[PDB]
Amino acid sequence: MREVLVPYAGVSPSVDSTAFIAGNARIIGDVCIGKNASIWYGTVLRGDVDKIEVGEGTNIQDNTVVHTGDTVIGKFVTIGHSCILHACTLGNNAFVGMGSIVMDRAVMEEGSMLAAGSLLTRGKIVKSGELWAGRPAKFLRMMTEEEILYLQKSAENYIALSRGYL
Amino acid sequence: MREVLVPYAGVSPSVDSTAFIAGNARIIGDVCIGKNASIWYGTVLRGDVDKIEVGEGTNIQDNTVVHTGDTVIGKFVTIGHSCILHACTLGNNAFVGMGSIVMDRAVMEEGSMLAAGSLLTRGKIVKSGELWAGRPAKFLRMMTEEEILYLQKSAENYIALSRGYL
Amino acid sequence: MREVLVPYAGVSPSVDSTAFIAGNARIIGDVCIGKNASIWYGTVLRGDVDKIEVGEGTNIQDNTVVHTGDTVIGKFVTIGHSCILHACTLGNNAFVGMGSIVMDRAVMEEGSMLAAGSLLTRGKIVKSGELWAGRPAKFLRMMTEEEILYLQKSAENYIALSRGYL
Ligand SMILES: [Mg+2]
Ligand SMILES: [Mg+2]
Ligand SMILES: [Mg+2]
Repeated sequence: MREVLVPYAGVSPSVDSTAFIAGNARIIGDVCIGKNASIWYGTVLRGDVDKIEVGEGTNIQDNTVVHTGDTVIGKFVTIGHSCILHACTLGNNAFVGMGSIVMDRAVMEEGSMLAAGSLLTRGKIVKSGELWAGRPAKFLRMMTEEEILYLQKSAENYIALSRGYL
Repeated sequence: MREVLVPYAGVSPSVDSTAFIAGNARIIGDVCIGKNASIWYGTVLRGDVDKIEVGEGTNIQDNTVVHTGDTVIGKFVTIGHSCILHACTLGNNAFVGMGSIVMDRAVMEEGSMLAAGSLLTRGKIVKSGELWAGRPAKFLRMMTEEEILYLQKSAENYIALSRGYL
Repeated sequence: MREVLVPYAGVSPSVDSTAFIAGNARIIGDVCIGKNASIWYGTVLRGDVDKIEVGEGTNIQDNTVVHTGDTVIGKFVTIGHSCILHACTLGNNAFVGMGSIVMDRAVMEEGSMLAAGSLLTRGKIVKSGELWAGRPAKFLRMMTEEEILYLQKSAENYIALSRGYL
């Protein structure tokens, strides 16, 4: 973790011992990583200018960049590969499809979803149970029962997956 | 390759000795890399949950993520920078434009192409000789003679390019 | 910098001593990096086939890939996270929004801007003072006074930010 955890302005990340951090991830400055979280290969959480909080049981998948107004990510959140997250707030069980961009001041409420490849623009609010999609992302429809159930299942799957590394 | 090749659940990648693997690439678990393939900087081939196969003479360019239903990539395939490939099948001489996302169960037939920045959604089939583009990607037109010739040329160029590293 | 700077065909990068280069960046071959530039985590500047020039005071943010017709990037340019730049020319004070793709032969004139998530296609010219957006990117509007001022401010902010690492 000597190469993985980087200080900025005297602040170093606080990482729960049960979190999985890929050896080539980079976590800089004011970043807190909760119990059973998993931060994947090539992910960059750059908390130099403002803070990043990552809740229990959250996965931030490969090559995602988080940087900024801080970034607050709740519990059991799934962030797909190669996302870009910028001073946003993601509620518990939020699901961000791979290849999505979430802009400054955007909010995903608890149990909401963004389709793969979405661009959620500044200040937009995805409400609980909603699926948004597109560029710029807009409300598409409510989620099905299967999709809602998958929010927690995805997070649990990733906790289990990450335990096969450590 | 000690840092580059990562075991998962007792399985480590099988890499042909003639393949180029960038020193900061990460290849995990059940992944097979063929003769003269080239896997570029910051690429992540994560074969933890299911297998990834990469055929002879294929290039997977920088910062691409492959992860999942397995991912089967044929021979002399070009995958551009910063793509995301998810349980898909790419036939020989398929060409995936940089910054594209290929979703679960999508298929590119032999000698087909996706434009840069495309989003090929679940289960869609790009037929041989076709060029698809957009988000969601849809049929645009057939490829020109020059474009069809370029499928093999791109792959050969990358084999030659990669030999200047090793 | 032993792992960061990579020779290709006998050519190694030329990096100003005042430039910040993240320890996991990869800079290959014919690449020149100017005074006070900053090249961020997971960025790949691959100057194997042709040259890459990066002017004074320019930031190229995390996980961006630059590769190709060469790539000429001027002074005090801001390139956002996870961009892909391909044989293009970016004038002084150009601003490329995060998650954008700039294709071969595209030009951004001095003091022009691309919105986040744009796809600037081959040979397109963004004129000074213009904001382009979309996929394919097209002229949206001229920039406001605040936006024009921000071009230089962004670059100065990044110089200052990078000095807290070195
Ligand atoms: Mg930023
Ligand atoms: Mg995946
Ligand atoms: Mg290229």
